[PDB]
Amino acid sequence: SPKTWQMDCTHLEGKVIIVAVHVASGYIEAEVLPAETGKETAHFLLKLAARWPVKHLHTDNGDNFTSSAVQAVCWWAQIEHTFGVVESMNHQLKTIITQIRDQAEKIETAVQMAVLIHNFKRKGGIGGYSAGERIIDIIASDLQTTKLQNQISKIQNFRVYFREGRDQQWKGPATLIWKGEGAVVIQDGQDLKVVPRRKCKIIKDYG
Amino acid sequence: PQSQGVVESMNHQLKTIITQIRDQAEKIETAVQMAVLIHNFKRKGGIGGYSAGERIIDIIASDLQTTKLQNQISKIQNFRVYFREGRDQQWKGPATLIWKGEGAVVIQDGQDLKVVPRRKCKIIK
Amino acid sequence: FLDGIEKAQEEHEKYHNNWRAMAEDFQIPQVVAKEIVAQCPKCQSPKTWQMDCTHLEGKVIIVAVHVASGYIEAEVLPAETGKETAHFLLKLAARWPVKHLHTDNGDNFTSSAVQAVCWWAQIEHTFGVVESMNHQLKTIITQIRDQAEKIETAVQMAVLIHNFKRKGGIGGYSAGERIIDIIASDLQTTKLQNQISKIQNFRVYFREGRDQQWKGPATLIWKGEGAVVIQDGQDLKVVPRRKCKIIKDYGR
Amino acid sequence: AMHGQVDASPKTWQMDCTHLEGKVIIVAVHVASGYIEAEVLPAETGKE
Amino acid sequence: GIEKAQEEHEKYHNNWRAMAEDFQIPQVVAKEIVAQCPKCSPKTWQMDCTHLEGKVIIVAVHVASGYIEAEVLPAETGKETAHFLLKLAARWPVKHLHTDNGDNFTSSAVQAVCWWAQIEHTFGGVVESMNHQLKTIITQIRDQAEKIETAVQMAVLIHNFKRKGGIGGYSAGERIIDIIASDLQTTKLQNQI
Amino acid sequence: GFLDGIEKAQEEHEKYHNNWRAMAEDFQIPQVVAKEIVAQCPKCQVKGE
Amino acid sequence: GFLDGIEKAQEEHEKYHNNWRAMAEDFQIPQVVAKEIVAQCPKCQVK
DNA sequence: AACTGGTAGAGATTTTTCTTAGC
DNA sequence: GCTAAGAAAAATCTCTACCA
DNA sequence: AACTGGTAGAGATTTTTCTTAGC
DNA sequence: GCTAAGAAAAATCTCTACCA
Ligand SMILES: [Zn+2]
Ligand SMILES: [Zn+2]
Ligand SMILES: [Zn+2]
Ligand SMILES: [Zn+2]
Repeated sequence: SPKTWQMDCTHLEGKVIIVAVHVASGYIEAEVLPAETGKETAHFLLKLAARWPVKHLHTDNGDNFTSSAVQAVCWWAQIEHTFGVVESMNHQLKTIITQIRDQAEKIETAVQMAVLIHNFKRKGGIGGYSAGERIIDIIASDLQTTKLQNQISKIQNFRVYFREGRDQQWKGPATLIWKGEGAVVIQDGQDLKVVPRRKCKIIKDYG
Repeated sequence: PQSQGVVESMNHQLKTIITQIRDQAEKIETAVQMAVLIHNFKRKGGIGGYSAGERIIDIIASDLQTTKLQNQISKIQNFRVYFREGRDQQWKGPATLIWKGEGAVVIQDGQDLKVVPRRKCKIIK
Repeated sequence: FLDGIEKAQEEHEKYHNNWRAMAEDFQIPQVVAKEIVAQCPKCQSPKTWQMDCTHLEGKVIIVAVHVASGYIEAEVLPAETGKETAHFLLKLAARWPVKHLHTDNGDNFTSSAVQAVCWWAQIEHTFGVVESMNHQLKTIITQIRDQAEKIETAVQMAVLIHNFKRKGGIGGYSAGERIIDIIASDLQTTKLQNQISKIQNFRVYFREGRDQQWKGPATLIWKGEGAVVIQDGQDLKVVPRRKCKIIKDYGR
Repeated sequence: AMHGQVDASPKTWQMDCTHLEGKVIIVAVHVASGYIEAEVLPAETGKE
Repeated sequence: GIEKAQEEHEKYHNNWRAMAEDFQIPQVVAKEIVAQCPKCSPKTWQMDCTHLEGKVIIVAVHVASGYIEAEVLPAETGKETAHFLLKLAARWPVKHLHTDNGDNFTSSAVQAVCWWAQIEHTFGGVVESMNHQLKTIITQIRDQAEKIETAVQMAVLIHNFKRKGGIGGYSAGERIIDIIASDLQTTKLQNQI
Repeated sequence: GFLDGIEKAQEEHEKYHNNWRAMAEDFQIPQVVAKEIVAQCPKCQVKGE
Repeated sequence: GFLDGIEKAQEEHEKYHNNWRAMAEDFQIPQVVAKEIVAQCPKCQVK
């Protein structure tokens, strides 16, 4: 599924970190929470819903994941929330945090640098792609499918006034099918035909 | 002179408008520009009930929009079609399927568009 | 149908969309979508041009720029009197639809000839982008100066390169495609507004189910082949044609 | 006894020159819509 | 194609990106064509800061698609601007940063983050339109939430995925995803061939 | 109504000399009134039958 | 033309408040403009 | 071997819309 | 309450002069 | 209140006429 | 012996230039 996200939380250095993972490509967005209440959890979920298209969410039966603020944000953003990979991503994130700890003063700088390293600097898999290339390719393919299915009718919503052989009157508004370089395919009275380019006028005809 | 018949007909229309609004200007150049304005935006009727300016705007905008739409459609296509036509029952190479209709299909071969009935074609995914 | 209308109402209550997106997504006709947009209390220029005069190599150039897309029409004047400025304004009003002119407080812009041209063409003249377009046009003129003999040839070639060759913006379009798309959108809006008023000059008596009485006069929105969309009590609903009587309304 | 059919491509223009009151008018027409531009020339040379 | 590009640049002096798109030439030849004239980017982000109800709102806009990303700052110092730039570099690939001649963007911490993230930092009519549109959306949906932070985030969501306007009829997120995907496939095919 | 439309169409035909379809579509007056406005002009009426 | 008829019908309905068919048969205007003249009156009603 | 008549208006004839008498 | 005769109003078809 | 366009030819499409194979 | 496919030959319809 190209639009399913999972969430989890953990502890590090006395803080509380929350990690959200796009499952189909392994995309990690993590933030540092100053508290474990439902307000900042729903705020992080709202920022995730505003940055990336989230259509299906999967969480655990926690105390801050069961909140009226989280229910209000999921209702406002039209998210299907279900209760029930992320542990392996948390293990990878903690190992990268311990790898580049010696360059960060605070904790949040090391957390965001570990997120950047895991997202763009660990090329693995089969094809040799990172995680950002995988999530961009997956969402682009799904959007290309849906927009193709709409754009067929969107290009068939035009009108063509054509001219036939040895008749000096412009015919009625037949429907356009495809506009080539030197030929135009129209449909007129459930009859498909091909007219040259110099014998057609293509209008949208607002009226 | 019948080869460029459109511009001679427009000469006749422009001269009639110039004779209609001659008494509102001093020189002839002002009357020419006012006749151009009167012909362009104050006379409706024709193909779609438009004037001249609305029709040229609609034509160029529809051309640009249909080129962008068919590029974005045709860049993600599939379903190649092998078809059989001609006076002899031969087989031609890879052609692109454009539209699958109830009765015939539209194929593109060698940058040429053709309409082939569904009895003489087979689609390979 | 009715499910699509209720989904469009909930979507516009949540996100405050436009009417084109709802008419494309929810598969409702555009008059109903524009009605839903116009009934929102929280949801309530393509014909403006700017003029300028400049000097270059002993000549006087006049530039008229369409503001909403950046479209430059330039010409070379023999002098800087009011009559040639009025003649250039008349040519610009003859080729493109002009309804609002923005100028500065020059002398030749304040004349009886320009006033008579604006009165005959019905243009609102306002005395106060253009400097940036003049900088870009003069850099292009100094870029391709050597390929022309006179100055007017370089001026017209710079206008052509600025209009149809330099591409930028969000989608990467030139200036001519932007002005043509903007004017086409305005034309679509005016045609749909005329259809909206001509349909909304009616009245509908509707009869509810399991009742043999006619209800109050609801306003017609869209008259279909089997369904009829009416507005009543600040609410939209769909009633079939067998329970409706469409009468003319003289309610000016 | 037959007639032809001129080109009607969406980017084709036709041009001509005519006389009126001793002046020389020049007319250019966009064919597929009927769009007229016109000017007045001082002479009928090639530079104008 | 190369002769067509040389004739087109000799006639109208086009830039190398439009010639590489319209004539299907790899970018190094077009760069050398533009560099050999005597008379003569999908990863560029523009940054700005504004004020609203006493708060400081920082706004980063992706230019070639019109994508927005906004945040509420508690102060106008340099460390918070460097932290927001670090989060922006950790979320999306940033190669060219455009800013104004300001005080917070010209700081040692922000320059250290720019050095660590390898971003070209440059100082110099789109961002004003984006800020004005964000202000109109904020004034539209102000009464649906209490604080200004929730209103800012809901305005970012509405501007990103609920405004299907323009010529193509595309929102901002679909445009930036398609642009970066097509640029990645172009660089992959150019590195292969 | 359209009575001010009729007066404005009379002044606009007095200045610009439109045909009847342009006035009937711009000012939303019925076509018989626009045809009569065109028919009451002496600068017009140049055609056979 | 009947444009002066439309002006005289406006004056006559402003004085005497005639109905639409009476003005259409007297001043010889079409029935749509006479019905609109009766429709624009706030005191009258077309019936 | 690669070129070409078209535009707008006046009446006549057919079709749609609106008001009202009869059952 | 419902149907249909009848008249007005809008949509469509055929035919001609003028531009060179 | 008593006046007005017509003639002949080139192709395209439909109809009639003639010869011959099949049962 | 009779019928019908098929091709040639004659009859009919539509459209244009020129005369002032
Ligand atoms: Zn709204
Ligand atoms: Zn150059
Ligand atoms: Zn007139
Ligand atoms: Zn009254």
